[PDB]
Amino acid sequence: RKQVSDGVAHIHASFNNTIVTITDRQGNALGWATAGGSGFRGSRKSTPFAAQVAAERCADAVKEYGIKNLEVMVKGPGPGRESTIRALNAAGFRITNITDVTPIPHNGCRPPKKRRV
Amino acid sequence: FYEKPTTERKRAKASAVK
Amino acid sequence: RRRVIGQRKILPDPKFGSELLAKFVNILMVDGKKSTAESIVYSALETLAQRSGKSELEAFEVALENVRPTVEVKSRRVGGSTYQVPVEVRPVRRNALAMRWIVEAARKRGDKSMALRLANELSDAAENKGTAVKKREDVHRMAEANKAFA
RNA sequence: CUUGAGUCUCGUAGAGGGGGGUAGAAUUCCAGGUGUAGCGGUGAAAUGCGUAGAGAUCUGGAGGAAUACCGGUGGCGAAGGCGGCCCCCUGGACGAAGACUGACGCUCAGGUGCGAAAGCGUGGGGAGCAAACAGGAUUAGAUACCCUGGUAGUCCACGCCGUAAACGAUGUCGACUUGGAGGUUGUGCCCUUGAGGCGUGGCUUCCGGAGCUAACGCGUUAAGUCGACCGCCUGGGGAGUACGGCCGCAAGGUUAAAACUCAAAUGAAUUGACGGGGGCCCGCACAAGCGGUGGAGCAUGUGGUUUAAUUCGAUGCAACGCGA
Repeated sequence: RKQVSDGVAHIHASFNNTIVTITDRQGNALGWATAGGSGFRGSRKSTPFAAQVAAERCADAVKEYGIKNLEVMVKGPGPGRESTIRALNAAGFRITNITDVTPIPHNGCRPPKKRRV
Repeated sequence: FYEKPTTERKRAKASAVK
Repeated sequence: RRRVIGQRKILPDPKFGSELLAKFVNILMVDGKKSTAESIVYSALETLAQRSGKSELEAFEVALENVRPTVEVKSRRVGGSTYQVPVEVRPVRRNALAMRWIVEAARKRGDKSMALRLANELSDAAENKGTAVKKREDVHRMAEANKAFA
């Protein structure tokens, strides 16, 4: 509709899921698709084979808005980080810049003392 | 760990020194 | 493994003088039957010219470009764990598998005789069908799409 | 008397302490906008969170806690310990020449004081994290590992506790005794041309013959060769336990036995070595194909049934068209 023709793509690449939200610079997330929620569930079947599913549906989810050249920045590590870049670029989009800006701390808090086995 | 990381950075200096 | 063997040296076609055609009868040999293959595959190849209607000495490959393989599964259980790891085809298999893609559906098709049943499937590739053709349709699926694990 | 020990002149380095502020990222929470059906979670899972607007995004705001990078086999401290930045007070250390006292020294039972983390006391604070406790999976069972929540505590001030694998498992102090390579911090001389070269200090990590050790190993920072003091040991268990005392709000600390029981308990290391160490390298082992068996139907043999016997042996890899 508004047809900004560009935008900053978001890849919250977590580990069990990698949801992607598409938006321009003002932070107006208009479209999004979830890798582990693209029909798929579980963990190893929510891995990046599902990330490209989410990428293609999101491309379909916002193809009505006509966004040609695409900026993308990523959060978090994980397999749902690389394959989705190629998927979204091949899915009728053009790239602007790729980065994972995952917020490393300056030793602020405590994350858990998780699995030990 | 609050006590390991000063030990591995002072052990693996056996690993990665030579 | 560590040692290697060179490719066995082969004399050319006893009839057309072309080593590539001579190798072809060697794969179809089951029950040790080249003399029968003389009345089966040599009788087939002789008919392949006029049925094609052109010189089958170098026009013989006008139906093989699509058949060109690129990848096959190599079972590297590296470190004790089987992986996909499709290695790109090296010349000692990409042409052998081309002949391995020929007579998979040409034994008991229910026709006159495989003296000329095989003489039905060959022009089909330059008539856009036959066994060698759809072989490359399935190879594209296993590679080029599993980059996260390929 | 000046060489031991100490004062002064002078600079050098430092997460050495104590008190103040201060910054930004990061988790969390709250408010706002956009718009949306999942979010999370693991070996699959539900509990959980959510259709209300969650997750995601950017906009801000509150709070608490720690200070990414430098960062180091670095540095400092008696130890415990000490990492953002800046200031205030302060403690040592080391080095350059000097000057000055004249043995002022070393060690120290008792004694005094500092003492990681838990823990306690009285008041705050409380973001994460989280014993306890809840709920969901696991398992044979699970009160555990695992997940979702989560309180005390973790933080601060004052008071207590006094412990640790408080460990270099090496008491302090001094003298002597081949070498090499680094590291960090001063300094003298040399064209520092410079980075440095030639020297000299301190602290420091790693090799190594003498020598020592049971041995590994130590090896000028000794576990070498000596000296001065102090602490401790005297088979394993019982037992760092009872009792008594002292201390502590309490938890408990310290001091510290005996009965009885066994003939070992130990330490270094050697050759086997089993691994749910590891790397390697070999073989139709796997890989890539072929040909197969297992499908049918026939012939034999093995196992069973019957029979008078259907004789006996082999019948995990290594029997079953075997003896025969």
